[PDB]
Amino acid sequence: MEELQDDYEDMMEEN
Repeated sequence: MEELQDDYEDMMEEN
């Protein structure tokens, strides 16, 4: 329900 899941912090963003 959040965006921020579990193989996630804000450095999956780019590719």
